[PDB]
Amino acid sequence: VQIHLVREVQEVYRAQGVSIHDKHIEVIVRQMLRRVTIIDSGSTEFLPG
Amino acid sequence: GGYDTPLGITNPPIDELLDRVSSKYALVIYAAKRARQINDYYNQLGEGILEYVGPLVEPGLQEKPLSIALREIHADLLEHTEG
Amino acid sequence: LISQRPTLSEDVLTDNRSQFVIEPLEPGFGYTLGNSLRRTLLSSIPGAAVTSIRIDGVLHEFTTVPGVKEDVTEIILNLKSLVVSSEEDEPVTMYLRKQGPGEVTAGDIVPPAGVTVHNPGMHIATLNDKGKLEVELVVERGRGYVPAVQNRASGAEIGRIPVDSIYSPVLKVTYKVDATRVEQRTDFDKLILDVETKNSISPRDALASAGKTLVELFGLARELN
Amino acid sequence: MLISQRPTLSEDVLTDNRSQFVIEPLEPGFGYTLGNSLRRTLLSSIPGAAVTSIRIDGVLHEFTTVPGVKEDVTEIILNLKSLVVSSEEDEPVTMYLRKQGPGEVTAGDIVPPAGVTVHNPGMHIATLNDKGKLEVELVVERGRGYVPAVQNRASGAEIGRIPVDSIYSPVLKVTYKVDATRVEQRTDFDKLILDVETKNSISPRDALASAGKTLVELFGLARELNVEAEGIEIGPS
Amino acid sequence: DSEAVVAVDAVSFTLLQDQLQSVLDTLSEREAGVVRLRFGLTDGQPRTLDEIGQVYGVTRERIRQIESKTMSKLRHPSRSQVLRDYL
Amino acid sequence: NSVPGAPNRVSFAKLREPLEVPGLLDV
Amino acid sequence: HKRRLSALGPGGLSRERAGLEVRDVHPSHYGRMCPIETPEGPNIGLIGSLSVYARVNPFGFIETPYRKVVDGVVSDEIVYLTADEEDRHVVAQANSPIDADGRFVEPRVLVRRKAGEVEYVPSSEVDYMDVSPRQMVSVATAMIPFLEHDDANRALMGANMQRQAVPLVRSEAPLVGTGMELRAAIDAGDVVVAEESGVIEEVSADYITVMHDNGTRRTYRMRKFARSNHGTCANQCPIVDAGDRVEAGQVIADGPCTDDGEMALGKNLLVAIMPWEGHNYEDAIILSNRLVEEDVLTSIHIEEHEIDARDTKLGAEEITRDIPNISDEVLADLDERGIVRIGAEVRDGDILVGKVTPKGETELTPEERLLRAIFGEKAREVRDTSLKVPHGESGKVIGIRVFSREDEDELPAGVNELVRVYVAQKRKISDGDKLAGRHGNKGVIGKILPVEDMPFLADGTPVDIILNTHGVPRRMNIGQILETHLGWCAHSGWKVDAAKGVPDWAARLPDELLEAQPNAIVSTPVFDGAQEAELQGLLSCTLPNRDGDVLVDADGKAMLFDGRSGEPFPYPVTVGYMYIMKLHHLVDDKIHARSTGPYSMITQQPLGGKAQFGGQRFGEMECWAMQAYGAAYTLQELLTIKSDDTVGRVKVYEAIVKGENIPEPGIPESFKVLLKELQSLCLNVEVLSS
Amino acid sequence: PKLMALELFKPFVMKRLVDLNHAQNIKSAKRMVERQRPQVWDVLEEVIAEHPVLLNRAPTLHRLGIQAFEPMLVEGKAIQLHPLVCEAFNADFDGDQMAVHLPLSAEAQAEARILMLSSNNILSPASGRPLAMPRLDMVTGLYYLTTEVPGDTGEYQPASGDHPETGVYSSPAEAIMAADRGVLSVRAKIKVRLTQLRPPVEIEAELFGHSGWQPGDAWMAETTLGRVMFNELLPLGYPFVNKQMHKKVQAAIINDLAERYPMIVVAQTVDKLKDAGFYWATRSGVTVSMADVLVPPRKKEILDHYEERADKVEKQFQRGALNHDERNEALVEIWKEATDEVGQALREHYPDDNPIITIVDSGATGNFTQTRTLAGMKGLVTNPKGEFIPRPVKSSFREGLTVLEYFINTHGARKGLADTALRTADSGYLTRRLVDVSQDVIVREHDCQTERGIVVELAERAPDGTLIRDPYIETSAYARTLGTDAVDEAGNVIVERGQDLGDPEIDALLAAGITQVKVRSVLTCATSTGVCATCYGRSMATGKLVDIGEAVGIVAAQSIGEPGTQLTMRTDITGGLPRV
Amino acid sequence: ETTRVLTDAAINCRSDKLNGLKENVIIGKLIPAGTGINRYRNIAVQPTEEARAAA
Ligand SMILES: [Mg+2]
Ligand SMILES: [Zn+2]
Repeated sequence: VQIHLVREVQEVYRAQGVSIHDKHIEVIVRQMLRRVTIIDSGSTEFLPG
Repeated sequence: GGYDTPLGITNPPIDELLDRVSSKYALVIYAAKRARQINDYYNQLGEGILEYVGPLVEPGLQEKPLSIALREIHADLLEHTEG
Repeated sequence: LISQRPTLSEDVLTDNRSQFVIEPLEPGFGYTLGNSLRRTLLSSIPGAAVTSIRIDGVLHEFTTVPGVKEDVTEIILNLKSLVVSSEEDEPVTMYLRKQGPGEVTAGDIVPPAGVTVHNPGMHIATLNDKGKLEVELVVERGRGYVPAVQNRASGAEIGRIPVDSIYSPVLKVTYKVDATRVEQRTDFDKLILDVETKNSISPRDALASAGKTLVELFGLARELN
Repeated sequence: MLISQRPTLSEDVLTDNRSQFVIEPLEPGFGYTLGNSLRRTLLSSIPGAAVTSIRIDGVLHEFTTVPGVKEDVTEIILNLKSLVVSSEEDEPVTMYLRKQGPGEVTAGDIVPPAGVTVHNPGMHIATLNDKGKLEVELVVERGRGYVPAVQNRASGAEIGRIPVDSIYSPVLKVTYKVDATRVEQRTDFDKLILDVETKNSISPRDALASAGKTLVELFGLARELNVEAEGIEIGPS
Repeated sequence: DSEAVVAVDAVSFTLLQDQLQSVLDTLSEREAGVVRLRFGLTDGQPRTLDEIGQVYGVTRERIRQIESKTMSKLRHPSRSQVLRDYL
Repeated sequence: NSVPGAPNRVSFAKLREPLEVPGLLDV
Repeated sequence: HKRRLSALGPGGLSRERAGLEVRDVHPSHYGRMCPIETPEGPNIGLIGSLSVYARVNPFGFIETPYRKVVDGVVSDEIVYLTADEEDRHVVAQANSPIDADGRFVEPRVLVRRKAGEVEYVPSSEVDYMDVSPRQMVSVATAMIPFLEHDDANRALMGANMQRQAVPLVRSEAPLVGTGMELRAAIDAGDVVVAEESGVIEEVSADYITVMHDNGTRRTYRMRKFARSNHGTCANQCPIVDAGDRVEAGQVIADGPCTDDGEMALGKNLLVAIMPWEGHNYEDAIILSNRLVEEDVLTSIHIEEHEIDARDTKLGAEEITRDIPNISDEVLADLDERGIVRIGAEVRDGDILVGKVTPKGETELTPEERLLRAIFGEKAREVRDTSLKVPHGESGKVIGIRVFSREDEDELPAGVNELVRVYVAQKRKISDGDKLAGRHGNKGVIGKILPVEDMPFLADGTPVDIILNTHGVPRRMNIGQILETHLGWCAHSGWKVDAAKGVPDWAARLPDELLEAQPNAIVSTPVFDGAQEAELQGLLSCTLPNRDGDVLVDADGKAMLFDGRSGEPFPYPVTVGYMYIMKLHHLVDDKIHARSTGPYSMITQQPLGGKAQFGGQRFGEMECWAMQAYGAAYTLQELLTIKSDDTVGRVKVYEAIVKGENIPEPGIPESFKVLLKELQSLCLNVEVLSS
Repeated sequence: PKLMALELFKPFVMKRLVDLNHAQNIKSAKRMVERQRPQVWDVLEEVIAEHPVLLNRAPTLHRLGIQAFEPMLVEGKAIQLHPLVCEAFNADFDGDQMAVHLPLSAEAQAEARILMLSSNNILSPASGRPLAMPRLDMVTGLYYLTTEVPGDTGEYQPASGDHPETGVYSSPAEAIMAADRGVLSVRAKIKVRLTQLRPPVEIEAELFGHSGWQPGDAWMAETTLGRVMFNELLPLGYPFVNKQMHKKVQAAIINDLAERYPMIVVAQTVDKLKDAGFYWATRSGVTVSMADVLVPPRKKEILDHYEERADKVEKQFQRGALNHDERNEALVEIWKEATDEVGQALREHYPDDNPIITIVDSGATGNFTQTRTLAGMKGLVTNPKGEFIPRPVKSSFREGLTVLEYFINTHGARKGLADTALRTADSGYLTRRLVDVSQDVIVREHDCQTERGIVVELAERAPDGTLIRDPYIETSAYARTLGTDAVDEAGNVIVERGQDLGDPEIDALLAAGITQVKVRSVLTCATSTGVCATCYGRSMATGKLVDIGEAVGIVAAQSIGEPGTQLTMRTDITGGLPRV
Repeated sequence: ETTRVLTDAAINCRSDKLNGLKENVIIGKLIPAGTGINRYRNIAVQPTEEARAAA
């Protein structure tokens, strides 16, 4: 999904012919994929969902 | 290195300045604390002598203290420790 | 090697405009000499023009006078077209009274000694039976262009009306060259210069003063050792 | 009237012969009035001497290369073209350089007649190999400015004589610009900066002095119509 | 906000205080003490003639004589040209 | 035309309009 | 500003509620609302203007004239149809070959169907034809010559900037025009019109008395130097002489931007289209100095200042000369009872109305007390709030209108004396001011050169402005080039030498266009104007100035000489006469500065706008920019000790004056306001040390 | 403007003219300022000199909206901006306004002087291309200065027998003298003998092999005089160029000269290019006259040939052979074919020295479609809904449109302009959201020291079998630091772990014949709070490695949502800014 | 969404640590990026001893 997001945004910006280096988009996508979800509480403090 | 001579705000060249310090942020704080030292020297000159010293290179006719600081940096007349 | 120093003859066309021709010159030089004389003549010939006026019935520039067809700023824009040539360098004054109907030409102006008006046929304003126009005019030597000097900067009163002055006796200047430039390398330019002055001074005198200013500024670079 | 400020003239000596004059301040805009005129005068009014044409043994129509030497014809020509030479005799005088044996011909090899002189005898011109003898004749006169390679007005009166250019002027490159010194107290005057580079015949200072003399004659021609006309006098110095 | 600190009258007032202390130090010591106590320049409490004569141990007429003499000294323009521009 | 003290401004109009321009402040 | 259609208002949609589909041009707008003219801000399509020929249906619809045509015979019965019958029927074009009888010529005719479709109907079903061309277009947009060549964006900009010109002091008519300069000036109202015919009795600069043919006389008063609603002059000078006979419906007196009846929004300037020395770089414009010297572009601006002498709790205010501490130097201009004298020139900060209020009793500072003790000047319990002319303004004083309670004038409650002082200056044209032609080609003034370093022709005539080339081909507005060539043709005057018949281009020209005079006025209507073959034909024969000298050849270019260096330019350059305006975006209305000024009330930021001092909003995106540089100290500066650190600002100013170091910044004030608001919303907010 | 600087610097000038005894105290100094007594200007010069100011321009789209310039006093009341920052400020001179700020403290002046100065910010933050590059006018000027005209005055011809070659020139000084005399054109092909310019790599390896140092050596070259005068602008170490200065060529030159030389050399070189570009833009003679807008002569035949096909499609619709939409589609395709043919004939008709095609083919401004709509055919104009109107417009703007054609063009014009306004609002809002998303990605450590990292496509394999270069390498491969090494066919290492991986090492990898490198990224930097430095790679603004204080999230967010605005749409996939 | 963010932060008693980037802009102290971080904000700058002795 990192490869997918970077390719899919840069497809648009190359279609307009705008040079953006990928590390900017990678900085943003790295902020997107921080968190994880709780499907099982284990037994410690984490509410499911 | 065959650059034509600078003038005004850009003397000394920043690319020769950057070889002295690690990054340019250190260059900024280094120059600014030296310029405040020079300003405190000019203010505390009328009373008795205290720990401040400088300008260590000879200044101009009317020269701003930050330019004196940066020319001292380019002249290799100071040192510093970071945090 | 040509060892013939250049000359200058003259060609009169009208009373106010005449052509000057300089030959032979070095090649690749005529346009430059012509532009040098053009930038001198069209910028820095000393002359004289009206500087400030004072109508009795007004207090400022943005008003009207009872009787006249035009208003005060139109009178300003008409008197800014006058031509006048002084002799002495102090600011002299000339006067203008007019009563009753009729066109007011510039020939109605009575000047003092030394100054003269070179076009009496200028429409200035026109009047009627109720009309009464009465104005003095300050005439002053100078050169180049100047904007209107401030009323507050001088010690002048409320009746003072400052006008922009244009001290320029020249009116239009052009030239053209006729480079022979034969294949036998005995090449020379031919500067046919053209001057139209605005009937203040003669084109001969304008070019003579331009030559004097250039001789003065090139004595700067000459006198070294 | 008054100039209201006297302009000056000072130079910054860069090399031995390459200067930089400044003139300050003027009236706006006099810098362009006199800088371009001064440039044209420096390039095209100082007398001087150069080579007009040469002729060479061994070469008649193979204008590519000379036998017996290394360097081809056009390299010899554009080495001879950059040759400082002074003269007094106004007629085209001839000079001979001539040298047998392998080695490097220099500018001091040439044997000048009465009056003409070379101002850089330690200049490389050509190399010879294996007992060759080079013998070229020069045709040196004096003149003004820059002439092109003058086409031969004769067809074959001298069949070997091939024409070249002639850089007559002792100056080589002059460029200039203006500036805007002291806009507030003086209402935006100007500053002319020159960059003259001469050959080693004359100094740039004497070049600029001689050009000022020719210009002050050339505008004194226009002054001498009505001498008592009021102008702008700078005054005393 | 027409009651906010104008930020130029404040620095003018500080410069007024510095110059005024200098000019009052140009005199002698009893004189400047009388002026400072008479006009409250040391605490903001304006001491009057009897308190000043008490804290100096003299009579109030002597205090008024010193007051008149010093205020005559200050109206001399050599002690006044540096203060004339402060109105 | 149809305005009496008009300046004489020559037109390049190949056509002819039947209707005049109306009374521009009628709205 | 009349004839304006505005789709926003009470009962109408607002701009946030505005969709994109209402802003387009539906094909029913043709002849009912102009597609060009609309404000180019965030109002594009919400505000429009009526068509030229449009007329309002009694139910509030927009009718449109049409020439009805019966059986292929174009009649003259003009029938107004609204947009429904515009959809029922079918509509032809006015630039169609009518064969002088009402008959069409070719059967395949352009036409418009109901849904905006464009077809080739046979010429038998056409039942309506347009009344003229230029029917679709507004009033202002129909004053653009060669409009049909320009792109709609730049034509839109030209129509929105033709309404922004200022009235010059001279107001010369344009050479190349439309029909809409005369009609849309005598219908504009600001021209005095001879009501009923007759002869002139008495003229002045102030009134005209006509003599009607039957006994009566009538004085038309002028309006000299009246202030408009945007500070511009409104002079009316007469154009008739004392013996002239006038007719009814004749122009008798020009208005602000009029000239012999017709509109004059600018002047006729010699233009050239080379890029010169980078001063005409990216829409910038250079000018001659002749425009500054001869007062070609020069507008009179009139500014209204106002003060009232009102009542108060402590007492009553008073307009008087007894002001407080103020050298009798600045009290020279003021009269004996307050206000200045008429004609005294003022500068920024001068006194206009001496007006002083009571203050009450406030205890002094002791240093001030002893200064009053030394110098003997009293307490002066009144406090001076005089009418000072604000910063960066000057000029003469035309007129002083004063009211009073003592004259029993209508004044609001608690006001004793009102006075208004009209100040006026005469702005020269200056670098930075905004100029534009009639084609949307705006651009500030880059540099006013002297007259000698300007590219002059072979006849020694300098050009006056120099536009740039690179703005022409990429903005699709070659209407300025066609205007330039036709303007040179009308300046010099042509003569088609029809010796052996008429030449092939000039066949369908009207008569008395075969020759023309110098400075002769011409006009192209909008959608039927100068053809390009006709422009080549006029530009071919363009009779010489004074000598035998055709300065501009058949291509439309000329050999300019460089005024600065002196050499001729190696390539011929386009020259001509273009009609350009002076826009109302002058520099003096825009330049602003603030070191320390007024402050806001609740929060303690600096205030806003040029009316006060105010600072510029160092907004959020600029905070992002200086974060992205990493400049942390300057961000701390600009957000604490320049805006809100209330005790910090005076320490900064004091340390600057004393030449010390700038102190360390404290907490901003708006954070503390935020803190007390959050504590007001029952949220326990607390700062924790460690 | 001095009337503005006198109010910005009012406490500074107040202190200074107290210090020069021009005022008794501060209050007389303030009154002396407010009356503007003319020695305040002489004091104002001294308080201005070496004290930078900031120049905001709203809307500040990206990082270069605020720069720090040294001020100088100017007659008049309008701020004079240098022309080479128009591209960063997005500032035409239609009446734009800029805000001057004023840094105060020593830290603020140092930050303005060192970080935010103009000459220290040449490149983009996004892609590292220069924004001090000389655009527009200047570029045209240089183009005409380095273009080459065959058959021009004073060429080098080697014709002999009767006369020698008459093409050689011993020095560019002599060449300039022969250009001021009317013998040499600037743009003719001659053979100069240079002594101050470095020859290209092949001629250097030919004449000198290894160490031709240029200030003494002499070497001949067949170029034009314009290219010699052009290469005198560039520094001494830079080789000879000898091409035609297209805008991409100038971009590549400034990118090379910024990547290899110090910054001050880049600033002085860019200034020299600006001066030469303007001075030869005046002489290029680029004008616009209607005699210079030539119409294509074969246009009427092309319009008739496609008019017949339009007529046959309309006839087949009228005879019921196809429905309403398919005839619209057939007409749309026919008139697209017509537009293409008219544009092709227009392209082959013009000369090269036609200024309208010269401006375009130099690369200065404007695409070819604008020339096609100046002369030839406008083509298809859109609906208010978005479809194509099937009529279409068949007149150029030189010929002048008719009423209905102009009324059709108004639809697309107003649609485009309103769409431009709304997008902006949306692009600025997207930037506003992204800044708050990545506000906490700042570079904390020098090195995470992981070994994870992405792979790069990097010049995919040809089917016949070569290394065809992947076109989008400069966005996807450069300015990155390898975690692994480059080895091939059990050979040696090529590029070791942790190298900047610029142009020469990419050339080395493609020469050695590998396709996939495993490189680091800010996706797999294993530091806790924000990225390390070596995962972020080269900072695109400096050209060196990123510092240990940068707020790279803000630079990332600004470079993404900066170039929006201009991001149209298309003719049910979303395909523009709403897709992003 | 300031109301909902504020009310559920108030419920959670969620203490800010001011370690971010908008917060130091808000409360006026020095931001932790560029010249604000303690690697550059705490530089000790003294004259070198050789030039001190020569001074
Ligand atoms: Mg703009
Ligand atoms: Zn990492």
